[PDB]
Amino acid sequence: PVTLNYANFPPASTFPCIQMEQWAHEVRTRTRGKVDVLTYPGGTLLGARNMLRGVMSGQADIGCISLAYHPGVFPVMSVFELPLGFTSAEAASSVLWELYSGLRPAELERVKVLTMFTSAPSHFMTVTPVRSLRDLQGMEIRGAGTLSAILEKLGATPVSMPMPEVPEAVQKGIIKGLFTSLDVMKDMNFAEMTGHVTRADQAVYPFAVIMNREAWERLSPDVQQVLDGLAAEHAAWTGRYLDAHVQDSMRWAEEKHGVQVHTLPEEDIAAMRRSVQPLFDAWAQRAADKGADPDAVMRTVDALKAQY
Ligand SMILES: N[C@H](Cc1c[nH]c2ccccc12)C(=O)O
Repeated sequence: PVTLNYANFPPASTFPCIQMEQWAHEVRTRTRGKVDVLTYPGGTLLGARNMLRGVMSGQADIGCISLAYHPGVFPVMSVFELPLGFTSAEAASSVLWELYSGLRPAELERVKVLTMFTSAPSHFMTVTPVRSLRDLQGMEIRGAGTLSAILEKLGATPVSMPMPEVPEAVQKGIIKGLFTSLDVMKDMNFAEMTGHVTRADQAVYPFAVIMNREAWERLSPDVQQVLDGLAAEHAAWTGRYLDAHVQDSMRWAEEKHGVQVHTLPEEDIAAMRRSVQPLFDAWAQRAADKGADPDAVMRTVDALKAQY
């Protein structure tokens, strides 16, 4: 029997810890107890910042990284931080995994990728009402990676930071809101601090579950087939779980914390998407500079959406 330590950064109630426990449960069952997983939520073994270098060094066998936290490190997979028009985490998670499977880009070659998934589409959660793009001008809003670049294009003032830091940051006025999926309203009780939600339907945050290469290779071939066997299935399961939970989280925020929901005029939606168009070209150029083929990646994303 082997035991793998699985490091995670956010609290146990958030969906990246929920999916980790479900994955562990499937591993235990399909390997008939030949593999066990000891999980460490809340940064008790590795936090957001040292997660990648701590999995690669062996301080943890398995870890969960939010790709948007590591700008310039993932030139190919960061395409998934651009607005690709996904409305569900299930479809996004599934396409992300299939894209990774077919490309196996070199940026992730020093680790073994066990599975991937994404958040749901991002929205604005603010302390003060955002009813139009004008209200957003100058406003300090939390994002990370390309979601920050989207905020800047909209005229907001992006402040980049990992999730576990955001509550204190809101609570003390350093930021006026955040740009992400609405599950955090409940799971991290942002419904108490940010009383306003504005629909944006924007890019998702992509994640990878990563494993130390040596640890992966000391596993028997049949255990390895079980874990690879779980990859696509779990990507879909996570997105599915998250799409339902967003609905629950939001019903709970509205009818037990008075959260007000807003929607942008049709001309603001139009203008906002024109503003962000140039992020696709800046993404392609950064990718091309690091040796990847942005044309094939975009071709592949297109084909996989036409199919999920
Ligand atoms: N805000 C993004 C993605 C995200 C959405 N929900 C959670 C919950 C816990 C951690 C991250 C996220 C991010 O910071 O990665």
